[PDB]
Amino acid sequence: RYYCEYCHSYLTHDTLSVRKSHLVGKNHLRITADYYRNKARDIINKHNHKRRHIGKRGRKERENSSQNETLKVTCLSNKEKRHIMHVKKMNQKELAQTSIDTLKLLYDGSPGYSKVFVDANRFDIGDLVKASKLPQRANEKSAHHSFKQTSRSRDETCESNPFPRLNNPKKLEPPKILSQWSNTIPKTSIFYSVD
Amino acid sequence: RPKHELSRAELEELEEFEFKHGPMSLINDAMVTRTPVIISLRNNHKIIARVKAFDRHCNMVLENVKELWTEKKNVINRERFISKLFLRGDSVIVVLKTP
Amino acid sequence: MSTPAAEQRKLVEQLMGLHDPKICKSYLVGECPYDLFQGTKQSLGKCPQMHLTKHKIQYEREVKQGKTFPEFEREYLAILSRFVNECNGQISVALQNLKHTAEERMKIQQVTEELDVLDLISKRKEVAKRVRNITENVGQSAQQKLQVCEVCGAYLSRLDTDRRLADHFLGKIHLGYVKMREDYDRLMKNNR
Amino acid sequence: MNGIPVKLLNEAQGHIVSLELTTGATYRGKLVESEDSMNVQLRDVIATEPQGAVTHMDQIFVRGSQIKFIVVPDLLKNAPLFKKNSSRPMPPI
Amino acid sequence: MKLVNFLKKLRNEQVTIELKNGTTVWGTLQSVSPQMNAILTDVKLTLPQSNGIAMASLYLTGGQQNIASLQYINIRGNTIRQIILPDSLNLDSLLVDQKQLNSLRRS
Amino acid sequence: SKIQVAHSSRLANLIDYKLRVLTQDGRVYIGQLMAFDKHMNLVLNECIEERVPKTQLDKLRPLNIKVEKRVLGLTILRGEQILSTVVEDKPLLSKKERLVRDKKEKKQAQKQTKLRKEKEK
RNA sequence: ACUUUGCUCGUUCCCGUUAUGGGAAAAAUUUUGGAAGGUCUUGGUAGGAACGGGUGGAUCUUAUAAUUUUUGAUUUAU
RNA sequence: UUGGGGCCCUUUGUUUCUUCUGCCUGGAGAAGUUUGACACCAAAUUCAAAUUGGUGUUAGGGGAGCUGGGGCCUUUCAAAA
RNA sequence: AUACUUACCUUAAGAUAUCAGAGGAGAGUCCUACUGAUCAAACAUGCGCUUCCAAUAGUAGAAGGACGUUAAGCAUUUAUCAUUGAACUAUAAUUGUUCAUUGAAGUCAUUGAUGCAAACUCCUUGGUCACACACACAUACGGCGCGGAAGGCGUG
RNA sequence: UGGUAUGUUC
Repeated sequence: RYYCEYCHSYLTHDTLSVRKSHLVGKNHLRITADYYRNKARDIINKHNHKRRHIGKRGRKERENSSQNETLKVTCLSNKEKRHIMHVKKMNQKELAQTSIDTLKLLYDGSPGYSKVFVDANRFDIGDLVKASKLPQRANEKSAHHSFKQTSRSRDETCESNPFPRLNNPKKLEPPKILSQWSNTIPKTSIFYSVD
Repeated sequence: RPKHELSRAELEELEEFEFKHGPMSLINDAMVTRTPVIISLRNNHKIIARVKAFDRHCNMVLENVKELWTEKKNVINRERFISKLFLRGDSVIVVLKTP
Repeated sequence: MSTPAAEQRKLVEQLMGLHDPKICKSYLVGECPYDLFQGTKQSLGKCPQMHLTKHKIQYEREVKQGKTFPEFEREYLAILSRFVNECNGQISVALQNLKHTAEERMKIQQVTEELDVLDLISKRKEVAKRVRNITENVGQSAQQKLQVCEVCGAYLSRLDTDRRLADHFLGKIHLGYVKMREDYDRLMKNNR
Repeated sequence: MNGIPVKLLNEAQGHIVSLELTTGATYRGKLVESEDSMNVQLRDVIATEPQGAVTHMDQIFVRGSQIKFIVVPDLLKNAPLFKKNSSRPMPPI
Repeated sequence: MKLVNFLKKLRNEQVTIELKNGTTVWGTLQSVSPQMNAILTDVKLTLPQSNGIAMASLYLTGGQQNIASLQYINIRGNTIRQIILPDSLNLDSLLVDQKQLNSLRRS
Repeated sequence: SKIQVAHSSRLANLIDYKLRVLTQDGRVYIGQLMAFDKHMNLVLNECIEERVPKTQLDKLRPLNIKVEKRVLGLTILRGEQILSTVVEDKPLLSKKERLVRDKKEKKQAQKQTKLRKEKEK
């Protein structure tokens, strides 16, 4: 007999063909991915604080510290700290999910763009891309998307697209700035830019 | 005959029958006639001792053990008298019985 | 078994004239139908005749250079013809069940009520009523939308994509039955 | 029957693991499909021989008795196989 | 007729164990698995007169400061070469083989 | 190391202890066990593998010994090529805190079974 | 050992009498076990008992002393 | 109830049982608590919103009542000198 | 979520501590809210028991490390073979010396590897606890405070 | 006498 600890589903006598097919089906994938995400979120979010050790402080430290100054404590209400911590959590997860993708879109017209950056004609890890296609045995998963594939083959040479400026490129993205410190940008530019 | 299809809980009788009338005739003769045997082991530890018990794994209890080995550098023989010993059948190369 | 040594001992004991009823002739020629449906839902149980690998190797060595036996081939042809007749009867029963499901009482009553109201401007109204009746018939047929497999006699689907169909064709039942159809067609081409 | 460690080895399928062999050669790659007998198959394999050199295999398959150990990723630190008092929701008859 | 049940009757016995690596282990027995995975406490272990692998295995167990004194050691079955029992114990009473006596009475 | 390992404990009782397990080579693995089996296959959390070099072995033969430590993290070690296991360091939380944690796990598991019985109805 | 007759010493009380006997308790006191009360300290306070399993997980035996751990090719020697 | 003095506030979401209001001229107020409630993750339904699958929490200290056990003292019964 | 099709499979067994005695069931076996003894588990409980628990009358320090710095620190050791050409020491598949054509793989590492040794900095842990800044001891030390962590022994 | 996974309609 076999029991899945993730899906909480039982099974018959332990056949490798059934157990292999169980770890491919979509319900086990959803339950396993959600369980790993929640356990990682719990071990990040668990603030294991140190146990405090307070000793009887010295006399001259008390005459020095109680005479210098008294600082002001800031504090906020419940909805304010809840909204601020929710914005900080979405900022932490969008920084953990993002990555710099300037070299992919900056060498887009390079003659070896179809041999390294296409990520399907790659030599060492291209067989891993060509192996598991997620073959979409549902007809709705193949009939949902109606856009182009734009699969760049390896055999694209330098004869195609000879002049990269006549074929309309994209203007590069500006360096993004922090929205909390966006009020200190120089409002006057150096040169006159139109449109 | 296959081992799994013989019977249930009667394999001990066949094991005793193989003990009485098989390759175990020398370990049986040494424990009933208290004769000393010489067991050569896989690390040159030759044991002269009397057999006290028999096991399926050839795990043997030995009494009045006189063991001897040889250090080769130069050539010396080092011996030791051990009263009680429980020897594993993994280490046993061979068992010789004297008449 | 729990140990692989007993499995290897079983393989040795089942691996080590020739015209005897104990030897399965359908397995002696090859691809016994009691072997191709061992553990599936269409299982016949257990073959009463014994199967052996040494006799199969001797038959392969004899059919390579020595000779051939037409009696075992005729017995395998008769067994394949009986199994093909049973599968054709099952496929005819499935086709009759599909025809009975397409001709149910309430479905034919609804179709007759739609066609009774189906009767330039009158031709356009009749074409719109015929299109509405065709849409109602498509909605009635889409409640099951189960076709009939032309070879193995199972159920298929038209709106289903080719990947799930290719997963359907790679089974023990379909591979065994296509092999039995190939053997039956080869024996009918050799006999006729 | 099987036990917790072989279930943990079957748990981390499709992840970057690192084996060490009994000879001293350390493999590292993505686990294709583990088995109950620990005869494990790896892909994008980088290998270090006991002599010291580093090479790269595409698709390796090592037998379970010639394995010193294997390193699973750290997110399997928290697994339901490690739970001691996990009850069982009504096994079938 | 496995003699591991003979060692299961040897709790709180102050024995020595020579391993296949060559280490002599002096300590009291606490428990032993039926697969002969024996646990010991109040242990000192010594590699006599060499094997550098055995010297590494002797030192890298904590508590060296070549007699190494350790509090608790579990020993696997296939690493046990031989075990020496104290001579004061009576082997005629501990090898009664009550399971073998019940098997003989069941015959 | 004044730990005073338990006098009548076995592998079910030694769980979550910082073991110092010895192998046939002497490649000592230090880490917390979290599971075992009949073949004594041990998973090891935050594990480190320490060895001694061949040049240090001459100094070790009859002081400071420079061991080579590599970090394995969470590994799973087989029971074939191991020799002996000891208990090196005690865990963080105590026996009473593990008892309260086990009671909380039992109450949470009973609540989960009540939730499965409520969802089944 | 029972039994009787008198002497002597003697725990406590009475009487013939403060020599000494007679009668009674055959006692005051020490220990163990059981019943009750008071005081000091600690844990628990919402589940528990019985039965039923083509129940789940652990432990033992045999398959299993033969290539997958656990019944050995890891003391590097001819 | 007020006032003074000493320490702590890392409780870093300013008590972390939860929700809401709210705080350093202060340390608070209201509600609820195991077939329930709270917070979060993932998704297709083309904002938000709603649905489904899971994860984690429901705490700490003191007091009245009941009960189990350990030690001392007192009363009574049975047995042995 | 209901209804249907398809792909795979449909189960190694026996038992739940041991010994002695009495009774019952047609030499052997089973049962006793049957009796004595040993052992195991759980919950309490005590042993002038065993080990540990970090200054604040200061700006420290105990344990484990740095996969940290000085540090390319100091002292040593290696960084391919074969055929031939112009000389050649020469028992080798010209090994040795200088230069080159060609032939098979060809770890990176020489700021590399091993040994030695000091200093600085930073991480995880604690009772950073209650009274006092005190004249005890050959039977060597009044272990006769509130606890916590690990363990031994004993009782119910 | 059943289980796991997948694809359509409400």
